[PDB]
Amino acid sequence: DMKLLRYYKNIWLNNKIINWEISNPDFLSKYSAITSSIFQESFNSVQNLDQLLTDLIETSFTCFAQFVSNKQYHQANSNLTLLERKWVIFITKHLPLLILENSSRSPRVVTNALDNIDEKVVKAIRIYFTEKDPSTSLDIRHDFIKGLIMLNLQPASVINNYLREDQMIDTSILPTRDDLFVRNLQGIQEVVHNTNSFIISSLDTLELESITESITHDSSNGLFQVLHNFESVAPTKQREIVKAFLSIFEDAIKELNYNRIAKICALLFFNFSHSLTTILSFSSPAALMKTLIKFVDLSRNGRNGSNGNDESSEYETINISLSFSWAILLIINLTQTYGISVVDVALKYPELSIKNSFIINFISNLPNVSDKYYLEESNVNDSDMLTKSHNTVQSWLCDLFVNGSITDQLIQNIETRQLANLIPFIVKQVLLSVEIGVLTDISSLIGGFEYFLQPLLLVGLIKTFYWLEQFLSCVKNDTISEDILQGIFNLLNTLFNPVTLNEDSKAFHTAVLRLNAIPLLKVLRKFNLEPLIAKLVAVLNVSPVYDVDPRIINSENDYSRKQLGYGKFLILNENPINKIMTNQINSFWSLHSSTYYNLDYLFELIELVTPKSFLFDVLKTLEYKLATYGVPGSENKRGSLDSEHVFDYFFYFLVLYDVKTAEEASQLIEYMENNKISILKRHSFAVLLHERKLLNDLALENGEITKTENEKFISYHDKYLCMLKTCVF
Amino acid sequence: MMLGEHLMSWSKTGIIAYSDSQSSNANICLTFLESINGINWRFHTPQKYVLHPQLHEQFFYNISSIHWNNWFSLPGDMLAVCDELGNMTMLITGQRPDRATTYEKLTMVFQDNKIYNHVMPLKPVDKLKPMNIERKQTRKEYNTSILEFRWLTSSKSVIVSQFCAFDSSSNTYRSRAQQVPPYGVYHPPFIKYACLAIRKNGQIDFWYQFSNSKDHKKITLQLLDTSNQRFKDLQWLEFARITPMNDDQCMLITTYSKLSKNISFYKLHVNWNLNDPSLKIQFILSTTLDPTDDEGHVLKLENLHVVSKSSIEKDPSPEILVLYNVCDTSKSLVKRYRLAPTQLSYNLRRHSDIVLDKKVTLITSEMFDAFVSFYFEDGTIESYNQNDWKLETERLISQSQLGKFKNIIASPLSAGFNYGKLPLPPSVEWMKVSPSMCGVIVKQYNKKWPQFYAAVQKNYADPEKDSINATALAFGYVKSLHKQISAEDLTIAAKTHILRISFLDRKRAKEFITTLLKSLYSFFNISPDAPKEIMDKIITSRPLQKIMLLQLELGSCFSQENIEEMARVILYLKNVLFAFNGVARNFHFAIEQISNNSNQQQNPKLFQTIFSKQDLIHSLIPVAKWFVKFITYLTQEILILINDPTNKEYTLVHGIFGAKMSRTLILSILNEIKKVTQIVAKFPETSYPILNESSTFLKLVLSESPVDFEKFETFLVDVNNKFIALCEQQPSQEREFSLLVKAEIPPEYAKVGDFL
Repeated sequence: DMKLLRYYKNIWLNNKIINWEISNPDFLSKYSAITSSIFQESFNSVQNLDQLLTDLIETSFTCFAQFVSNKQYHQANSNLTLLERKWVIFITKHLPLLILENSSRSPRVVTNALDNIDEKVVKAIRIYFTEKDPSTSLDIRHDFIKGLIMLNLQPASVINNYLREDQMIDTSILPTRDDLFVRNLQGIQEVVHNTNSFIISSLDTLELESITESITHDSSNGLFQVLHNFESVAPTKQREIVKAFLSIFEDAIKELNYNRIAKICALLFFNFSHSLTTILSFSSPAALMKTLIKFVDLSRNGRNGSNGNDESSEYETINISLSFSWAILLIINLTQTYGISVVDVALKYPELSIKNSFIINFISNLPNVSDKYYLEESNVNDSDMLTKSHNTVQSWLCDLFVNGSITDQLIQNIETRQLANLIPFIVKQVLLSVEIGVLTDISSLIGGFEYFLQPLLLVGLIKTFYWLEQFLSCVKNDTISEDILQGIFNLLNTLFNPVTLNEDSKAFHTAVLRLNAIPLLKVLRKFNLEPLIAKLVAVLNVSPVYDVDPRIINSENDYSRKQLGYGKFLILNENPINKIMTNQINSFWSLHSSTYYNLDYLFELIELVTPKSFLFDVLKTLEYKLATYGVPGSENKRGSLDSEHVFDYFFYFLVLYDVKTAEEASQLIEYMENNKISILKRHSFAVLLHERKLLNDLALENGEITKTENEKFISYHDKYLCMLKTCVF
Repeated sequence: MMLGEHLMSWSKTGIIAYSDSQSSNANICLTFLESINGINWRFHTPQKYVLHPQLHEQFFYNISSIHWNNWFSLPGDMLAVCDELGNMTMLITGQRPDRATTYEKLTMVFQDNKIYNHVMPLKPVDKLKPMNIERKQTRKEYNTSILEFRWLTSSKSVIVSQFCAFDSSSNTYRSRAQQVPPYGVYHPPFIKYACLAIRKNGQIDFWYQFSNSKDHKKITLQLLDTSNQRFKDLQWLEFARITPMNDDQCMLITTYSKLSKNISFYKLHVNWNLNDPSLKIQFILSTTLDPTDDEGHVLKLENLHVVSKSSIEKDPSPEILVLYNVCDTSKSLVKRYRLAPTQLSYNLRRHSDIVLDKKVTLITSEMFDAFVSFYFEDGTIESYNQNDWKLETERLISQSQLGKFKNIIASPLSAGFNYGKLPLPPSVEWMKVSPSMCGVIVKQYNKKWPQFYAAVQKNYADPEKDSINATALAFGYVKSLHKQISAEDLTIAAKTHILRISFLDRKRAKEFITTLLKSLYSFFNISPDAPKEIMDKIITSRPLQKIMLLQLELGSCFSQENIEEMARVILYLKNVLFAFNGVARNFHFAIEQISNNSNQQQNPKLFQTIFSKQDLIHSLIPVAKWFVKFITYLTQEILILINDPTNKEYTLVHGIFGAKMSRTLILSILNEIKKVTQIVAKFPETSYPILNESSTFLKLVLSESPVDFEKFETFLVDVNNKFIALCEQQPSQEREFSLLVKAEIPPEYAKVGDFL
């Protein structure tokens, strides 16, 4: 009963932390109703607020303990750290606020909560830190108490209670006020009394050149200092800062202010000191996606009311081009590393035109470019546009490779969407021609590729880098002479190492090289070679990269006698898929091993084996273990109630992998009782169970299946519904 | 869940080897079709066997896939089965270490775990003693789990037919056969055989055997030839379909790795030239799948089946049929892609999209037929041709009749013979359409025996469609013989339609047989109205062993009818032909061996040679008794028919004499009989008088026959001359068919019947 409660609560917290639902004001209500939902019988106990906060404290600490103490059994390079940073952010940011506006400011309850923990967590944390590395080794408990001090929750005499008996902390040194302090140009810590005004004032005077070249922290801009010093922000103030961006960003879309839109996207993309991760920790990524995709979709109507007959048009067109081009880079970074799908948001919001959405089909075909150039895709049945489609290709090739200048007429007559596909087409044709031997002059091309770096033509580089590895992978296996190979690097180095960069293109060029750097580095090392890796490692070191082996980035001289793994999930012959899933069967059945409570290592494992084979190889294999060994935890093989709770562990886990939000549960109950519902959950178990339920019922009318077999299958189905309806999601 | 696409395999010789998952003592089963009482059919008794990795000297594992070597022009007897653990067990049938055996007895070649040679003849489980073997279930998908198995053909060429058209000028159907040169990868003659298997981890295997040795060799590689073993053991391929391409020694290993969520393409190269073949691999291309349709409905990849396309078709690029299902909608979309090189002034070019109204649960590609089968949920099957993706069962309705070539028919399915209400896939363990598409094999959970469903036609009351149907079934066998298929499935389907015809009008059904078998001769460019030179070629032809067998089964229900009797006597005369002339050639060579081997009489080899010379002639005596007993039956009917010429039940006597080659065939038998007796008289046995009994008995049985052979010899000779002058009197080609098959004389030639 207690074990059931703790398992259910740990998996519930893990799922809710993954699902970005911390910002939901229903967190405490669901956490309180967990106890009543788990026990079918009525449990009418008045749980006081201190009890709720204490339960949250030990639940979070034990969950983090298991999360960090299950990592040694993983592969040493099966690196997934998004959830680790997510735990850190939650425990250091939200729980202090949960106490701040949920607690009664009782110092005793905090002492009881942090004194009731086992020493196993402390021993494991210290052992892991020592193995990774006396040097200052602070734990997550110190950061928890420090945040409470800034909120006036506890006096400065409380931190000394939990400190080691030999080392104290000076009370005066610890910050005690929640006011923003920034180092000015003269070194005085200035008080930022107003947050929104500070952002807009700095944003207006912000320079796009100061993004990546300003390695030093002594920058005159206050806002840029905050990004590199993001780890020390006050607990309550960062919520205001995150909310400040949202209100400012939504207003910029309404007013069509192109200057501030492009600058904002540059800060968020690079993710200095885990700046972008905290953003998704607060504001739901769905709402952020909706406004962001509205701009990229509704921008079509904005080009029919502007006439290029003013000297500010070239300023505006560059401002328009960069505002649109940067907004694309924000989506790709979110989709690739942060695990968000563009298709899902369109289904949830009916106001998005799926069939007429250019963004939706662009991302899914990002690494692949069409061999033919089409001005419009929905009207391929017409030939009038195809006549001038070839005209555009020859017009741009002659002007950029022979004339050496870009006429203003070409830019005005073409849209950004055609440019996003025109640039990959031309570079592919030139690069392919060079490789075969059609093009033999390099020097004219080196200057030619310089024109792709102008602010007007910046959006055309997004698809250029993705195609490179597919181009390079064939090159790696194919036999290419060094004379051609050194030429390929010469043409490539022009895009990689420009001689000069404009004040609006230097940060953009680094940003695009950061999206698809990792697979490029692996292919390049398989072979003027060093500068490309040197440039690639330089742009990889500007900010941390998630789920990457640090040995790969700095493998210049380190030789640890262990082969590098470039992927999130890695498998060897010594530890094949059999051993891990046999250890999963030992955990799916007897809850052995230590790979559980790790949805990083399990969700990817499910996909690699597919939900069908994952469920098929465990459901029917359970009987063999059950028929011989028996139900663990009971010394008597009497009754099926003991085995009933064991089945609840397996079915409750599958529910969370299917249901992700609150209102979604109320709609899946109607799916079972019988269009838009199953669209979002193509790979869910619920679809697989329901599609077989209706199909075998059809055979029941025709009588090709025994009645006993049909009764067995519905037993699994009704159990899934029964827990779905009795538990609130 | 996906069905068992490779759980069962119909061997080209009729053996149905399928996986067994219910018996606790066996994992494989063997059976075949047999006739109950000449009319009905039943499957043979299941011959159960047990396969475990330790047959070389104990728990056995489940069977993953069964692949008969029926590909291309291979003999189709060497069965190699791959278990769930990844061990490839090769079983050879029809051969024993010491002698030759029938097709229902198995034998091992080698076992893989390292590979070693161990020849051992397997025995059935039921006959074997109770052994200590339990069904251990390998519920783990190992690195060595073979995804797709493919066989390697030899350098031999295969000749098949593509289609037939109705020649309205002659009001007859015409077919053209085109030779198919080998394409893809073929193993040289000096290698006994070769095979390829792709494992789920990406590791590849290449088993081969040298024709001059018994030891087996294995060469293994891995697809992802990276410098790190971290990614070597990561390629968990969901689908790995190997389609040979027209490129020399190349196989397109179309794989879909969910790790990178892209349909990666590969190319495999092998250099045959006794050195071991060298294996090479080269990455080519990778693409991403489309998320949505045109109207805004998302898609999910259900299956990735690429068709094995030869160079015959207009665009030889293989069709990558990525199936998608629109969720909560009965529609199912099948997007088609083709791989083509990138041209200057590779890539995947999208041709079109095809929408199907029902969800698909299984896809099986037909062999040597170019037919993709869509096993929908409701049991209906819609086989789309590879050429145009036009439905075969509805092609006639939508065919543009006007043109030079009309009524293009490729299979009996084009006529309209649609399968009935098949059992629902949830209850079905596995399905497989029969090779001729005439019926479907269904294995049921509660049925201990395989079932069978045949094709039915709703408009059986319309008499005008008999002309098309007979021609459609005529071409069904034409492809089967060229592919050396038994085509027992097609025989059952033809009889059921004939039976329904005979229930209403018995007269109509008889004409259906005559028209049906006539089209076979036209299709194969063999003419029973040709001059006598071609007639000698007909007797030695294999098809008469099968085309005559057709009426042996299609005419069984007709009691007291001479349609089957006429075919059997000619067929048995062929067996009679193999008796005398089969040994007349053998006996002739024995004459020369006597003279040249007369210089060593005391050697221990001549004594056995001498004994065998006079023993062989002894075994011919029982055959000669039936030879004399046969000619008396026809002579007896002569006396009976004279008194009552109006008896229709004794019309078989007319056809026997009417057959043109039979009169010559018996004359040839009488000729060699005279030659043998003359040679025996010229060269009698003198060393051992006791051995002369067999030679003397041969002379006695001929002289003591109740009817003199010389008088009977002139009987058939005179019939030939009279039946030739009648052809010049009036030209007719149906009389040649009538005297050979119908065993009757047309009413327009009633005067000819009185002469006999």
